[PDB]
Amino acid sequence: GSSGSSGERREKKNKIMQAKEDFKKMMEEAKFNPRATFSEFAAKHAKDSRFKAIEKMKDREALFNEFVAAARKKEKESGPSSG
Repeated sequence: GSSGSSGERREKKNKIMQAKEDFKKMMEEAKFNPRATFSEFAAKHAKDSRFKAIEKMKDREALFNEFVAAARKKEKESGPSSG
């Protein structure tokens, strides 16, 4: 089945952006395999201070789910944002 979040509550600070960046970027560099599970990935890159920034389980599962969702295949039925 599908999962994820819809409409989060950001604060009046540049904390989220910063983190999200280090996270999304940190993973992009790792170029890990989609076969692995979120749990493993988390622990694998848990020591990474930046990674620690993302505690909100939902946030991790979400950011990860999307990352792997695209990593495996790009030409798939997906279109959350137009841009």
